[PDB]
Amino acid sequence: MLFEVVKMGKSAMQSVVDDWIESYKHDRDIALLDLINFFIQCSGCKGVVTAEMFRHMQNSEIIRKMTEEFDEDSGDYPLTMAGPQWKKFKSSFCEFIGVLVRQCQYSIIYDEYMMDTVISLLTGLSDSQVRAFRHTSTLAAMKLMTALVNVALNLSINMDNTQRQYEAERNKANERLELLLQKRKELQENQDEIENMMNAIFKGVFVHRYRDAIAEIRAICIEEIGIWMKMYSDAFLNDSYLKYVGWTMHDKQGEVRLKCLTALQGLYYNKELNSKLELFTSRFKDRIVSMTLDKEYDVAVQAIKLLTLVLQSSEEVLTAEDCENVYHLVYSAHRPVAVAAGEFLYKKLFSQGPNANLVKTLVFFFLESELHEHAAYLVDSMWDCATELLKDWECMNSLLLEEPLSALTDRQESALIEIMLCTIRQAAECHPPVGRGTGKRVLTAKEKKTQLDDRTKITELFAVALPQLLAKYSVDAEKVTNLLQLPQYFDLEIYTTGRLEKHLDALLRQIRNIVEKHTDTDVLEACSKTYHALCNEEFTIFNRVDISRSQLIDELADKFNRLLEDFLQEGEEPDEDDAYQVLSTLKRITAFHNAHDLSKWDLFACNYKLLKTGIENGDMPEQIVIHALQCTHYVILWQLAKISSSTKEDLLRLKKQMRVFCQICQHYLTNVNTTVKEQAFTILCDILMIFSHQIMSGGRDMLEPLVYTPDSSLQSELLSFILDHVFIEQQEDEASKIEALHKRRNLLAAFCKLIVYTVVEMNTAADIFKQYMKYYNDYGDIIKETMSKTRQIDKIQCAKTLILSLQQLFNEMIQENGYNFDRSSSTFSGIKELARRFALTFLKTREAIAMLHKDGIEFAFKEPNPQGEPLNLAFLDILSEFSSKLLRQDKRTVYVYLEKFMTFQMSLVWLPLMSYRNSL
Amino acid sequence: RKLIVDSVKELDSKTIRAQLSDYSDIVTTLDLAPPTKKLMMWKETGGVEKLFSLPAQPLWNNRLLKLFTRCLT
Amino acid sequence: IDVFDFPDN
Repeated sequence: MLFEVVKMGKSAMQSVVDDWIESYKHDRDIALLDLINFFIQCSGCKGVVTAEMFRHMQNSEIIRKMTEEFDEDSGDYPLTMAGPQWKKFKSSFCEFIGVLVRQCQYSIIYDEYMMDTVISLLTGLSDSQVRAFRHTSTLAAMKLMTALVNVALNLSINMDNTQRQYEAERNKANERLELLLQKRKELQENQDEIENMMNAIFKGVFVHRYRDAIAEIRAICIEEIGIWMKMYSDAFLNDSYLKYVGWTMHDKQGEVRLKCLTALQGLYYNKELNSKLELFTSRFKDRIVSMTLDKEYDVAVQAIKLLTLVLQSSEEVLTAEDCENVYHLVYSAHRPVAVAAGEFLYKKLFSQGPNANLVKTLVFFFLESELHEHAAYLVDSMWDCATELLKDWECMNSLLLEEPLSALTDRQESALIEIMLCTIRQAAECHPPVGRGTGKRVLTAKEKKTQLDDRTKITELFAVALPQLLAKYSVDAEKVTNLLQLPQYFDLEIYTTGRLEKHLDALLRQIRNIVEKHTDTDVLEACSKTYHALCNEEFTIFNRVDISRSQLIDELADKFNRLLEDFLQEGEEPDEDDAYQVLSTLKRITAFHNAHDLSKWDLFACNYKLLKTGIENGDMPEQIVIHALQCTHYVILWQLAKISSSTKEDLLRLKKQMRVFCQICQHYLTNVNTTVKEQAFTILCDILMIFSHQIMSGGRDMLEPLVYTPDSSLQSELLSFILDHVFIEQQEDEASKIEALHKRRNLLAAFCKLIVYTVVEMNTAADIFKQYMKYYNDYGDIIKETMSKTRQIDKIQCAKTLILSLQQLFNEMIQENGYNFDRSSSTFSGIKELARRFALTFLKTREAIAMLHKDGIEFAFKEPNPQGEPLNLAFLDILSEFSSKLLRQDKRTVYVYLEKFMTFQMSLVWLPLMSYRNSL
Repeated sequence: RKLIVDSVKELDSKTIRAQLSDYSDIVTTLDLAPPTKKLMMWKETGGVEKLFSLPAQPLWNNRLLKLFTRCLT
Repeated sequence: IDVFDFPDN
């Protein structure tokens, strides 16, 4: 009756032990027998122990019997089972044993008959090959041992208090201290009986299952040895105990390496005169430092967190390379490691203003550890540590403007701005950067106030100071780009509120100053997105900026036009620097057309005239054509944005533009320039999407006249680009190739945008499906995404392209082998494995698999042997992999369609055909 | 009998001396977060979900993006 | 740091 009480019992634990000890006091044996059966039944053992057993049967014999009458139904025991109604068990079971000892702590755990019995039974189960017995009994044995330590701790105290009772009675009758020294002796004996039991469980259980084979039983025993060393630190914080943690730090299971660090953490947060720890650190410091890159990350966090507790305790033990290694972790991808890395950095290196010293330190640190070209992740690593320092924007602002008191280098300047922007962004939008934040965590009501407070503090402070900074560093393009991001996070309501309109004028006059001076494509993209942020309909200054906006583009178009009439003349041959001129103002326009309605300038003429030259004479700078196609593309999308009240005529005029531009990019996609095809192909795959069947998919039935569908020519010219420039054979380390792949992936994404979406015929997707097991890492994720969406469009015609991919990897073989090739070579075996992975795409998956065989069979004989008894027979040990998923009724269905070509003589060099039929 | 019986209970003296001498299979290298500014953008606009639902040529103004996102289911 | 060193057994 006791077992179910601990499982389904919401009754208090001390009540169960006391009602149990009442049964013990009444008759010891009937109480012990159910305490044993409690343990036997805590392991899930559905057997029972009798009275004749406990009278005569030995402990090894009783464990043997309970394994016979175990009567299990599965391999699960309680401690393995899942659900909260079982972790209430792990807790109730542990609290039962600790409470049991502590209540017996006085006068019963000394009868030398009960504790003796339990340990002997627990020490026995703790050696059974039966995992449920060893696991249960070992958890018990350890919880019982902690109890004994607690009991042993009270014997220590109570014995010190008597020694104080004694000497006071010596300094102040003798029969009162002779009554005391016998008390002291009785306590001495009681400690010896307790020490024995601890030894009987340590040497009996711990020294064996600490290195058990089951990982869950090693994590049990390290957690408890960490508790002993913590709670009776005087008696148990030796090396003869710490060793069993220093070794287990090397265990190959993660759950264990954690339960060592967290146990060791208990020993340093106390930080109460650690002196034995000084030796244990000496030997294992190198391992703990290594663990900050443990393969399991929970361990890595606790390894870092532990090293901070080692820093506070001594600071003398960590060399230089050790600390420097932990610093680099602030750039890690796992945020928990990063934030705890930066806790170790702040604690180690941070202790014109008070923070002026600190901000220089951060800057220098960011510059010294060249792992990151930018501070976005550096800032998030320490957003939790030093939040009042990262938001002291006055301190950074003065350090960039206020000249020295008693300097600063161009590199530290171009670093302090980077750190300043990142803090500003993470302040304004209250979430960490990509690859660090867990999800779209909703903002706390306290956080929304902390978010709107500094958002204004940023807008108020920098609206004045931003134009000054943009005036002192106007020349370094790398700097201004960072400094033309600050408006994105402004609260534009505060420019009108409070005499500040003067400062926006100083800003706009400073912005158009740098766009007159720079040509860098990244500066103008930020100038453009600035103007697009300040031209907002909600706010009180749309007008004051739209002036400068249209006022600036006037100065642009007036130039650009004049530059064309001289650059596109028949007589004069323009030159290198005359081309620099047209490119500069072209870039200046292109980047503005992307974020600003500039159809009010109708730039289609000058670009259409420019493009016509480049394809005609074939001698135009790549950067002009690239920026031409762009600027063009941006005029067609802007006109299309304004279309019924809007003049219902000029519709076909926009189609002529779209139609002739599509023909322009067709001749430019064929160019020898690699970059020029990239932008031509990109604009095509985006154009063909917009002017497509879907332009009226939802509403807008009126925008139906605009009708484009790609040529059979423009389709094969687009796919041939995917083959030559995305599926290549397999500059600056790994930071560049990932940039390259992420470009090549964006391209294969834009073409597979067309396939799913019926912009091109689906049979094109066969030259891409055949690569699914070749470029699984590189482009695999896109293939199995385009392939599974095509199956959900046309279930059957997919099977007709899946095989076309297999058909095209078959003549891809013979093209550079010959028809006599080995039909088992790892080359063939892969196509055979590609078939197995293809048939697993299959509910309506019946009419498709039929026509797939038919297109496979009708191809396997599609050419007869010009000399012999055939050709393409091998394609059937490939196709055999599809017959598994075929229906039991189609064994018939397709075999006669097979017998449409297999004669009676063939079913009499031919292995491929005999395996195909053998699948039916 | 589905009862889990372990044929080997303990780990032997030798295979613990090996664990202490070669922790190389439980440590690793640093998984750097995007190192470059652009590598952060292409991590946000990577994967199939954001790739299939965004243009190739980036569109900065929202009204231009809508034309591309109007034509998607 | 001899207690830490594993025994031969």
